[PDB]
Order: sequence, then structure tokens, then C-alpha cells
Amino acid sequence: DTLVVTANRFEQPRSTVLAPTTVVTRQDIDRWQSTSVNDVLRRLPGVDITQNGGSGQLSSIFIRGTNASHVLVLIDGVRLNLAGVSGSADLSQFPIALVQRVEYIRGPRSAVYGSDAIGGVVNIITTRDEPGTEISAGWGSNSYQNYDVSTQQQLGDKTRVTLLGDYAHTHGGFLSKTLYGALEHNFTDAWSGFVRGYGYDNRTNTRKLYSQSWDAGLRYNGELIKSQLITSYSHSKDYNYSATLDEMKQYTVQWANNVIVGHGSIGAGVDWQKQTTTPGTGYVEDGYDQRNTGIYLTGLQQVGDFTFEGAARSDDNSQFGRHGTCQTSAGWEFIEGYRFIASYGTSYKAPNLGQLYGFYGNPNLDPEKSKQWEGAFEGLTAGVNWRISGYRNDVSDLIDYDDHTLKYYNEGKARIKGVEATANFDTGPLTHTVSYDYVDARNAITDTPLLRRAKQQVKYQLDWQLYDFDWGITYQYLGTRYDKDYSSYPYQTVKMGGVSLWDLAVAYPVTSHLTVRGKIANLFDKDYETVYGYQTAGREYTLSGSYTF
Ligand SMILES: CCCCCCCCOCCOCCOCCOCCO
Ligand SMILES: CCCCCCCCOCCOCCOCCOCCO
Ligand SMILES: CCCCCCCCOCCOCCOCCOCCO
Ligand SMILES: CCCCCCCCOCCOCCOCCOCCO
Ligand SMILES: CCCCCCCCOCCOCCOCCOCCO
Ligand SMILES: CCCCCCCCOCCOCCOCCOCCO
Ligand SMILES: CCCCCCCCOCCOCCOCCOCCO
Ligand SMILES: *SCC1=CC(C)(C)N(O)C1(C)C
Ligand SMILES: [Mg+2]
Ligand SMILES: [Mg+2]
Ligand SMILES: [Mg+2]
Repeated sequence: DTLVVTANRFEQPRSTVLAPTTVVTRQDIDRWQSTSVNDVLRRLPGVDITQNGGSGQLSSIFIRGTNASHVLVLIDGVRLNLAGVSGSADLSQFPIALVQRVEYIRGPRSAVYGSDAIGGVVNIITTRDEPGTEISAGWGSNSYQNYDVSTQQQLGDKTRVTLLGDYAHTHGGFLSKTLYGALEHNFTDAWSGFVRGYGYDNRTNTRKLYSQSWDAGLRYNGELIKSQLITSYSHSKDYNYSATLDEMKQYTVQWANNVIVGHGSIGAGVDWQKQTTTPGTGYVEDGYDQRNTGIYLTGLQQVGDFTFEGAARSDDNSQFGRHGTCQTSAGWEFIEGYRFIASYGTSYKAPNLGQLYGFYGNPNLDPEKSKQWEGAFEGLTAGVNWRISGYRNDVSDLIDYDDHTLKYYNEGKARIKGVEATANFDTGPLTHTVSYDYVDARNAITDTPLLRRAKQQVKYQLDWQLYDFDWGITYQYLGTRYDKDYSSYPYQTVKMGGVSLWDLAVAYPVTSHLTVRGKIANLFDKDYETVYGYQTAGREYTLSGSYTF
């Protein structure tokens, strides 16, 4: 199988991770011709993305019916800094040109990573191993324009340098400029070090976002033992124009180890994080300094037809103190190629600055808490790889605005019951990748459905190659959703009808160096919204190329 590092921080085959797992490579992203992260993500199981319009507009990610703030987004294994002020991940500003791989694991994972990993985890990896220089560019609808240069070069054997530059610009709009460098060095065959730095300057209509991140690390990859020590600094500055500045610095230091033992592994690590915000950030008066340290244990073992996986973690947070989480999954391969999996896991979400210290702050709030149970069957039948999972997620201690006392409190519960079905198979030269999600996400106290969430989704990718034309068709059904209408007070909840959407993409190797690509997004120009009142794109055309040398 393809490897992931996201389940326990170290490489393992994805057949040994029991939680459902999706991997997107750069090759997929080039064929899809995605011009944003959201477009990559909306394609995958359990993902419901809403957006205040097109590219660059604020967005929310609802994994498996959970709140916007209950997905953990990592960049190269570190909590996305853009999410630090608001406490909820928004990838609409993150440059797609940095995205080399996505590992997405559904279900909880606080027991490895701490806060936010309730619905699942999305790790965006920016590292590639692909020697050479490449030039790319695109033109499309709304004066869309992209230029991109990158290279990877040995500087002597043992060392290599990566550089990337990207400019993307789209009127009505959204402008984004990105720069990335890395140095990778192999001290021995087992020992390695790296320093990575990147930044992007975005403008959106007037919002002005700038972010930089620097990472530095040491890894040991032995025959049995693996170790990693990584430090990370991020600094973002977010201007809105009267005058609002949100600024945050995030520091991380993590040390993990993992050893192969019996038929599997055992791991442990320690994780430290500091976030400082500047006065006035998040409509909070003072600057804050929040700290967290966690310690966790992981395990995986195969015995006969059974697989057991687990993680357990204790976090010590400077505001709410101590919270412990744990996860266990057992799988049973009862006949060759078929498997039942049962999982249980707790996870949490930390209070955010606004909830804590804003005008309606409550400095004594506790984390939001999740308990999740999941059961799955997977199999390989007649060339079809498939899986069907049912899950229940009880969330409690939700942080809610109390209008009577003008303060946030822990109160309030949600019950989510869902089914995920996926399959992939070929029929002659055709490859089919399909998924179906049912999500019944409610307020558990009133029994009413949560807003902003599609109860059902169907997703289908159909790929094939005919001459030297490589074709991809993308279909999605976004089901019924409820939302509030803010044009009239009191704001009333409205029912937004299901919608089907189609994209067509093609690529062609003009020569061995030159690939040209075309896309039509929203082929039937379907008029729809994912947030009530905010119009989405309509039919758009892209045309691009890349040249390798
Ligand atoms: C009363 C319920 C609480 C149970 C918590 C027990 C924690 C689970 O671990 C039990 C001990 O098993 C450790 C196995 O370690 C896994 C890998 O190494 C063994 C290689 O075969
Ligand atoms: C020696 C302990 C190393 C493994 C501890 C990680 C497991 C976290 O605890 C979860 C409790 O679940 C009960 C254990 O049964 C499942 C086994 O988990 C896989 C470890 O082999
Ligand atoms: C590596 C081991 C991980 C497995 C540990 C999970 C087992 C938890 O056991 C029960 C916990 O009991 C909670 C203690 O009570 C304090 C708070 O609730 C009190 C209610 O009045
Ligand atoms: C390498 C060690 C990793 C151990 C982390 C264990 C995390 C266990 O968290 C499970 C939650 O358990 C519920 C009770 O925890 C509250 C603390 O209670 C201890 C004092 O009463
Ligand atoms: C919900 C879990 C699914 C459980 C039912 C599926 C288990 C099916 O087992 C099928 C065994 O395979 C029989 C197929 O025929 C054999 C193929 O050719 C073998 C060479 O002679
Ligand atoms: C391994 C089981 C996979 C679940 C597949 C769907 C089966 C549905 O049939 C049972 C009836 O469903 C009752 C309500 O379903 C919504 C619950 O979603 C699952 C979480 O409990
Ligand atoms: C899918 C339920 C029947 C047993 C599993 C068969 C293999 C699943 O592959 C399905 C992939 O396609 C999704 C279609 O889903 C319709 C059934 O959804 C389950 C509703 O509870
Ligand atoms: S959170 C890990 C877990 C698994 C199971 C054995 C069902 N448990 O009782 C706990 C809650 C320890
Ligand atoms: Mg212009
Ligand atoms: Mg070794
Ligand atoms: Mg408390």
C-alpha cells in the first residue's frame, strides 16, 4: 500500500491504519486542475465545505457533520497557524501551489495530536521528492492568471535544495504570491536534517493576509527505531480595512519516537506549543500567551487475523489545565480480503480567545468533548475495493453564547450519526472512485438538525486515457441543507435544495517536456449556494501548461 505518516506521525502502510484514510498526491491535483485547497478537499469522503462565494472568500470545513472548528488541519504535521486566532480552520487563503500531498484520516485523533481532531485530521504536506525544474502557467475565467517556477537540485550528493515561486491572480477578486525554500541533508544513511521556510502574501476584496512559517528538524530512520525532533515557527498578520489587525505567532516543538516490536510498533512523544497574539487580535483587548504541552503513547500490533491499534494522550493547557484522551480500534480479517473494524475514541476542542477573553468572554471554560463509536466492513470483491462505516459522535460541553447573561458557557450537546460508503474499481480502461455520505447531525437537547450541513453527498470520479488524452470527469451531489437567512430579522432558518455539479478535465503530453491541460468547472453552469445569499461561480474555463527541464 501507499504509506501515510499522519496516523501516528511515522510511516506505515495505510492498510494497517484502521480508521478510514484518503491520500491525494500531486499527480491527482494536477489532473484535477484544482486552483485551491477547498477544491481538492471537497472531493473526498465526509467533507462538506461551505464558502461565502468563490476562491478566497471565508470558508468552513465540516468533517462528518462536526462543527467548523472540529477538524484538525496540519501543515507538515503542524497545526495550521491561520486557524489560531479564530479557533476554526479555513484553508481558502492557503496556496494550492504549496500542496504536494494530502493525508486525511477520519474519526478522532486527539489522542495523538491534541485539540481539534474530532471529525478527522487533514495533513497538508509540502515536501516532494522529484528532481528537476518546472515552469507552469494558467489562464481562465475571470482574468484568472497563474505563473509558477520550481526546482529541486542536489547541491552535492547528501544535500538538496527546493525552491518555488507562485503568482495567482483573479479579478471579479483574489491575489496570491508564494515563495518556498527547503534544504534537506542526509548526515548518514539513517540520520537526516531539514530547514524549510515559506510565506505567502494574499489580497482579497480589502483583506490583506501575510504568513510565514519556518520549520527545522532532525530525523533518525533506523532498521527498527525511528525518531523525530521538529521545531516550527509561524507568524501571520491579517489586515481588514475601520482598522483591524490580527497577528499571531505560533511556536512548536515536538519530539517523537517509534520502535518496531512484535508484528507492529510502539511509539511515544512530547508536544509543546506556544501562541502569542498581539493586543486587539480577535476583538480581544490584551495580547495573549497560551501554552500547551502534551504527552502521548501509540501502539499497533497484528496477531493472526486480528489488528489492534491505539493511542492515548494527556494535555496540560495553560488555561483549562489537564485533559486526557484515548482511542482504540480492533480489526478482524475473518476471511481473506474482508474485514470488520470496531473503533472508540475521545477527543476535544480547546476554548478560543474570543470565547475566553473577548467582550463576552468566560475565562473558566472547559474543552468541548467528543465520544465516538464506529464500525466498518471493508473488502476486496471481484476487483472492487470497498468500505462501509457507520459512526456515532456525541459531543458535549459545547461552548455556546448565553443571551441572558452576555457570556459564553459550556452547555449544549450534539449527536451525529453517519454512514460513509466508498468504492474504487476499474472497468476496462475506466477508473471509478466513488463515495456516499449520510450525516444526521443534530442538537441533542432540542433534536433539531444542525445548520449549514448537507445531510447527503454523492461523489464520483471517472478517469481514463484514450489517445494520449487523459480525461477526468467529476460529479458531486450536494444534498439538502439548512441555513439562516440574514436579510430579515429575526433570522429564520431556510431549506436549501439539493444540487448536482459536473466538471470535465483533460490533459495532453504535447512533447515529453510539455503538458497542456484544460478544464470546464460546473459544466452545466448550475446556479447554487453553499451559504445562503452568497453566489458560487457558475461555469468557468481553465487552460494551463507545464514544462519540465
Ligand atoms: C479497565 C480498562 C482500561 C484498560 C487500559 C489498558 C491499556 C492497554 O494496554 C494494555 C497492555 O498491553 C500493551 C501492549 O503494547 C502493544 C505493543 O507491544 C507488544 C508487542 O506484542
Ligand atoms: C504498552 C502500551 C503501549 C500501547 C498503548 C497504546 C494503547 C492506548 O490505550 C488504549 C486502551 O485500549 C486497550 C488496549 O487494547 C487495544 C490494543 O491497542 C493496541 C496496542 O497494541
Ligand atoms: C494508556 C491507558 C489509557 C486508557 C485510560 C482510559 C480509562 C478511563 O477510566 C475511567 C476514568 O474515570 C474518570 C475519573 O473521574 C474523574 C472525573 O469524573 C468524575 C465524575 O464525578
Ligand atoms: C506516555 C503516557 C501517556 C499517557 C496518557 C494517558 C491519557 C489518559 O487519558 C484518558 C482520560 O482518562 C480519564 C481520567 O483522566 C483524568 C486524570 O485522572 C487522574 C487523577 O485522578
Ligand atoms: C459485510 C462484509 C462482507 C461479508 C461477505 C463477503 C465475504 C465473501 O467471501 C467470498 C469468498 O470468495 C468466493 C469468490 O469465489 C472465489 C474466486 O475465485 C477463486 C479461485 O478458484
Ligand atoms: C458496519 C455497519 C455499517 C453501517 C451501514 C448502514 C446500515 C444501515 O442500516 C442500519 C439502520 O441504520 C439505522 C440508522 O442509521 C443511521 C446511523 O448511522 C450509523 C451510526 O449509528
Ligand atoms: C453499500 C451498502 C451495502 C453493502 C456494501 C456494499 C459495498 C459498498 O460500496 C458502496 C459504494 O457506493 C455507495 C452507495 O451507497 C448506497 C448504500 O449506502 C448505504 C446506506 O445506508
Ligand atoms: S478511549 C480508549 C478506550 C477503549 C475502551 C477499552 C472501550 N475503553 O473502556 C476506553 C475508554 C479506555
Ligand atoms: Mg489584473
Ligand atoms: Mg535502529
Ligand atoms: Mg475548569
